[PDB]
Amino acid sequence: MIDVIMTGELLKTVTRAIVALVSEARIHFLEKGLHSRAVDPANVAMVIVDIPKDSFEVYNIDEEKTIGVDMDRIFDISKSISTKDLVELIVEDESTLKVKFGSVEYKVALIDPSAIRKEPRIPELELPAKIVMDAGEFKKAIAAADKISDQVIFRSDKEGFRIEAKGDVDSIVFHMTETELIEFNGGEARSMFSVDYLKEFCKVAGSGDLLTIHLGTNYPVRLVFELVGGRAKVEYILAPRIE
Amino acid sequence: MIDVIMTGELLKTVTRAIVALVSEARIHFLEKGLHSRAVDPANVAMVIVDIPKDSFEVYNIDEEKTIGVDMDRIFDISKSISTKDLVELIVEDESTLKVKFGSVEYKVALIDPSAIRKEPRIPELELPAKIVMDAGEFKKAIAAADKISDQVIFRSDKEGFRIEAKGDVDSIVFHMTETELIEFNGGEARSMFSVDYLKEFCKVAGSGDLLTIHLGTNYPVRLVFELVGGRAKVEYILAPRIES
Amino acid sequence: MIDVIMTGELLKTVTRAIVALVSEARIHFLEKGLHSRAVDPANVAMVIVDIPKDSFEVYNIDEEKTIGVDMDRIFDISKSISTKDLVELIVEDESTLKVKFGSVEYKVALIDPSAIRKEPRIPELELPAKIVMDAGEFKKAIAAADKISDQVIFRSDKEGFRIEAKGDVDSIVFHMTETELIEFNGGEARSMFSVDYLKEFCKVAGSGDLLTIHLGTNYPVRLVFELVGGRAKVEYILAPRIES
Amino acid sequence: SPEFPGRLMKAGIDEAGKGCVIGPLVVAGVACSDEDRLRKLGVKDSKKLSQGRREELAEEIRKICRTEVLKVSPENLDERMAAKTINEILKECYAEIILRLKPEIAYVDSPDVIPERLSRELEEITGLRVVAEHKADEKYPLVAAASIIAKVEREREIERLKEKFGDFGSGYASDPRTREVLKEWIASGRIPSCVRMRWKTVSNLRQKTLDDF
Amino acid sequence: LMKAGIDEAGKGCVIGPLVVAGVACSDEDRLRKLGVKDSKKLSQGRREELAEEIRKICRTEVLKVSPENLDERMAAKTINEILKECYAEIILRLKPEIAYVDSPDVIPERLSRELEEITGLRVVAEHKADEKYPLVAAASIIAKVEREREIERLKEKFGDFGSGYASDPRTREVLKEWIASGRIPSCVRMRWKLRQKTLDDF
Amino acid sequence: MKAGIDEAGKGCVIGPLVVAGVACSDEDRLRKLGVKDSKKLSQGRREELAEEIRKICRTEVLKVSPENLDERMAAKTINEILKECYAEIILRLKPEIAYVDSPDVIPERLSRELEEITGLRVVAEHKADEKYPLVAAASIIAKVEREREIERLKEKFGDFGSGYASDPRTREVLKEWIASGRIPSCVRMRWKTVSNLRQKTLDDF
Repeated sequence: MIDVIMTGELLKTVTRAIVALVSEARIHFLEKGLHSRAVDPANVAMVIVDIPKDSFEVYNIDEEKTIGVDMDRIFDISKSISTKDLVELIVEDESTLKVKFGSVEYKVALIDPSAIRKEPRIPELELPAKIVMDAGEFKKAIAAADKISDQVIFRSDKEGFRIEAKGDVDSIVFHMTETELIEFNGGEARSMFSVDYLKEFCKVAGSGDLLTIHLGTNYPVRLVFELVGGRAKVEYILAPRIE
Repeated sequence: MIDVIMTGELLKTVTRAIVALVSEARIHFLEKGLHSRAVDPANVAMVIVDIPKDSFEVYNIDEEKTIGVDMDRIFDISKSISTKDLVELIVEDESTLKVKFGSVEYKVALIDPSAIRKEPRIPELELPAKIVMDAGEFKKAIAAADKISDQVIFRSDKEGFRIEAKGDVDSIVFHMTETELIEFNGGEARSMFSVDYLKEFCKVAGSGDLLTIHLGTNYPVRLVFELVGGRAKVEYILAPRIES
Repeated sequence: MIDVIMTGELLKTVTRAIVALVSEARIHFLEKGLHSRAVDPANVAMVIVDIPKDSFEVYNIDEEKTIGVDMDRIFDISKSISTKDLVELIVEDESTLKVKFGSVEYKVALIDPSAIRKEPRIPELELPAKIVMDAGEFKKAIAAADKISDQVIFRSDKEGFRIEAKGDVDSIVFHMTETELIEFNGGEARSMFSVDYLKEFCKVAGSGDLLTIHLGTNYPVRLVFELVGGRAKVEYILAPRIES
Repeated sequence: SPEFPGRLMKAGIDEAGKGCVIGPLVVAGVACSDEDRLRKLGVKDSKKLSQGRREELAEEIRKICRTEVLKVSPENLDERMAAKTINEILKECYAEIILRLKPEIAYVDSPDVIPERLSRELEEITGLRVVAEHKADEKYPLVAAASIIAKVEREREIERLKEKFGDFGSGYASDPRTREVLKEWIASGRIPSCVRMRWKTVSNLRQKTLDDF
Repeated sequence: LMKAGIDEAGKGCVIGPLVVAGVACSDEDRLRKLGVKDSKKLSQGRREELAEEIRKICRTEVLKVSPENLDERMAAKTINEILKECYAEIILRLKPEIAYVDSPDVIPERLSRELEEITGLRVVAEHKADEKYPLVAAASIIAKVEREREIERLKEKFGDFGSGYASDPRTREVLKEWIASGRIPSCVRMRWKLRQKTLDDF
Repeated sequence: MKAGIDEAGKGCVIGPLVVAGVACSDEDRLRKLGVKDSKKLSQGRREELAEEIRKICRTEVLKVSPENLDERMAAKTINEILKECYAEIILRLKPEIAYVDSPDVIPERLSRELEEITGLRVVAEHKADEKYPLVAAASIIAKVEREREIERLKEKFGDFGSGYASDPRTREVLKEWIASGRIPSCVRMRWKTVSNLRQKTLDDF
């Protein structure tokens, strides 16, 4: 029914991204490619993973199928898979997932998809500011901010993009102008977010990876990571802090 | 009486291999070279270390001597010794061991060998299957298996060699055919072992190192590691655990 | 008022050196350059930091100013600064310190210098032995000694310099003669020190850095580190431990 | 079972064999219309009684109280212990018994687990008032009575087992007779169905030593 | 050399106490065998079982500082200073040969030195010590289980307010309504100064 | 009769190890004294309580001098010495069952070893002094005896505090005694092990 072959890097990316918010997830094998979305139990953050069929070395499906996966077990297993190694995912029967790489075959019981928490709805967000930067830089900014507060402000206007954190005795400001950013629409936006979710999000990205920020005023933020040289897309949506 | 010079890599290898099972050990300086064996207190695992004289830069002995060594203290000390660094082991008197490297001289009281637990006998094991593979691969297979169970099965027949682990909801199988193995006699064998001992064994090996497996049916397994580019031989013997 | 630009390596050096003993400190911006000295609450160890103006890429001051700094917060921040990265320290108003590097501007409230524990006096110590060696070698000697005891002896005479540690069953001796040392006066001295302070001191030095030892008999030791290729000077003074 | 007269009364719940390697887990519940009559039987100080006297006392309990017994086989315990601890299985058993009896309030003996939390979780599962306390068998006559019933039921089961399989001792890993017998059963490859296969004792005993070769 | 591990639970809480626990074992190898190292991933049920296993083979010492007492002590001291005081108290109860402590602070080496002075015993404080020393990991399990117990006693009086951490949405909800009511229970610590929204609000 | 056994001064730098046993014909009368919560009591009130214990119970005390502890510790651990002392006291009292406060982490083994040495039933438990009135009573007796030996020592050597490395008065006095090079015989070999006691400060120069 399902027989795909991907790189270790690709599989390790999808699993890590998801495991950040949920333990179990529905994985969709569409004509288009791999797709998986989840909302953490808090309903504060959402993750959207998209691996287009082109990215796969092999991508064979008979029909579009959905499977219930234990992400904690797949994640734990993917640590044994090398970055440059090739991994084969196979679904013959409707109860077990086969994961092949090297001389190792791993079999795991699938979860009844109806047993997993209802698949989330992709929110319709109208967001003025659009920021494109290096995910690595962003990661360093969040880490710096983390030493000051539990929360940061994402500020945007004609001057540029800012990440700011305030403590009782100190503060930190990350600032980049249109010149320094890869792409910037100079949109006006100001929202506040929890540093803890942001750190967790950044775990799936590094220097060289592209990050697209969709920002509004007291609205959720869209953090679109383009990883594995544009072969995988990991989007995180985070609800803001108000009042 | 005893004056040898070895590389740090060589000394750090022997000490780690031993310290895995015992705290004190008898070290034999033979004409052949260095030799040391131990059984853990459980009597479940055995380690046999052999460093042939040609591996040493210098290997001078007056007679074949045996010494009682505190392996925990030698291990702890060897962490200060560099891989490419040269270390000199000296035994002049019958109570202290001298360990020289760089501008540092370490002296340690020897243990009366008769005070250390009776030296194990190398067991006489008739084992059908003989498997030769990369220790690194084996190490990865055990690590993978470790995520599933507390025990694995070592299977062997004409098809090849298999390491398998079963959980309540998942399972893992490592499989290599005669084609893929370095050497393979296609012997039939099946034994079950504790994953924890195997992980501990693997700590002394990595990719590039050769591993020879001697396997039987419901019998101990012989894991012969050839390390430091064939300059050291570390053998681990592990008792099996009853299945079904 | 204060506008200096230094390398990350330079700033990470000064902060680490200080943070080892105290949480808050007075930083002096003199015509001479940067200066900062502290004693740990125990009154057992002292640190003296000196970064001459010519080490700074930019060093602009209107007057000689003293500031109260939270070293724990500056240290924590300097971890984000790269070795080769350039950091700008700015003091415009009399209440906040600005730390610039890359696309990051960090602002921190200054401490009222009179609120920080009274600046220590540099002790007047008459010390016979004078030893100059590689800080890296010293670091390795302390680490080796750390595997044996909580304390070491610094010995010096015409034969050379020695760092020795004794355990109940083992001992370690680091020894270098006048030939091997960079400089040596052959002074006679013997003092005992806590290995824990010494390890902490060594965290600011590595191979290639120069270390000058001023040693006496049952007197404090002066450990003068010349770091960042002679661009920074870090001095640690440690009170001795009475032998049993 | 209908709501009444069940909902009028208080009930005591306890177990026997939770920490065993051999044999079932027995959970029993007792609900009485006359608590004072129950206390007069001398349930509070029943531990000192002989096997013979305990059996007699259990019959007296059964005459004046409603009793509910649940037995979880070693096979079923092994199955359930994959996802749950013994104490969680015990909590599930407690709820089953409480729901059979439908009391006004239920007094339960808590294993080495936060009792307050167990009360919380049980009240949620049942929808009834639950009081879980450490060593409740020596505070509430109802719980002491439940203890007597559970012990007597388990003991009958153990005696039946010794009849088939021989004297394997108490069935606790602490009993040297149990360890010996288990060791030989494991070695023989013929392990009776009454052994809790998943139990750690069983794992440790599967390990052979170099002396066996 | 009889060693001990010290850790805490609830230092970052809004509701509930600060729990400091110490564990000292005669057989460390037996403790590692229990799987204390990677216990964070365990369920509430499995953590409770593991704590009972720890208690069977080790001596355990627990100290609890009520929110009221924390608020009182924090007038003159920082949380870390209070934590240092607690660490010393536990070390002195256990009197081990060497004590391994998990440090929150930037320079754990200075904490080691201050504690060694207070106790007169050898102390090793390290960043993330709970994932390096089985003894500290065990101490962490004990502290978490005791705090969860203390929270359970509080839920008996003041209903389900969740975990007691500002990160728990249930905690934020309950705290918000308690604040609004003007009737704040004593279990709420001082320094309780934004509203976290959900994706459903958009 | 049942008996309670405990110690005082196992963790001391200065002074002896005191092991005491208490056996009573009337346990209820012992409860009536308030032995359970005696830790909070003053030195004066503890002394009075000990006299009350002695009036209604048989008491047996054993003292191991610092000198003798140092001698014995060459071949034995403190806990082994303590176990030897426990057995000696149990054998003096000949009770039906003996309750002991276990210093080691797993008390069940201590019970087994003591029952073998004595041939009597022994129950060793962690913190037994706050569960069994008999053990609490034993604790009171041991503390009072130790405190009186400490008093004899203060008469010769001055006020050196409690004798525990945790007492700042003890550290001060020990520090000066160490510095003087004249360390009294009452000071255990372990003083050498407490590091701060020899670490000098920069002010001493």
